[PDB]
Amino acid sequence: FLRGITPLLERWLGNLLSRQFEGRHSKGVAKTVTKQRVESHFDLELRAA
RNA sequence: ACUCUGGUUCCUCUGCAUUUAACCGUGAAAAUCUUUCGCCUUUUACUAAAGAUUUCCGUGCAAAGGAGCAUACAUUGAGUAAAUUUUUGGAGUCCCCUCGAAAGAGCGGGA
Ligand SMILES: [Mg+2]
Repeated sequence: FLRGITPLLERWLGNLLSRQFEGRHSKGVAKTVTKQRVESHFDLELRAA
């Protein structure tokens, strides 16, 4: 178990630490389109076209 | 006669471990993506199968450098040490006829 959880927590605790020290840069990351958000996204791209 | 090198043990770097039936691992994790099943008023954390990739705990060999211990020159690639029938301890010598200036050559002949 620990063999495989070691790199997973190394990444996760890295991400935890990095936003704890660097702050969270994530403003303007591309939000993806998902179940509820499809129908509003169709209306965006329709009205834009 | 030439150049070629001290044993061991350990550290670390570098390179290679794909023609896999199968196996660097007689052991066995986690993730991502794509798809298909089951949970479910959502997502996460999930179910349990396929396919494709990753990370992680490890493996082998070669080669180079260093560090500790006790100590030995040989030895690798290139290359050393029989008088009794079948070989290396003598069936060897000599003399006529032939062709040819020349010196050999005939299962030639003779002692
Ligand atoms: Mg919502």
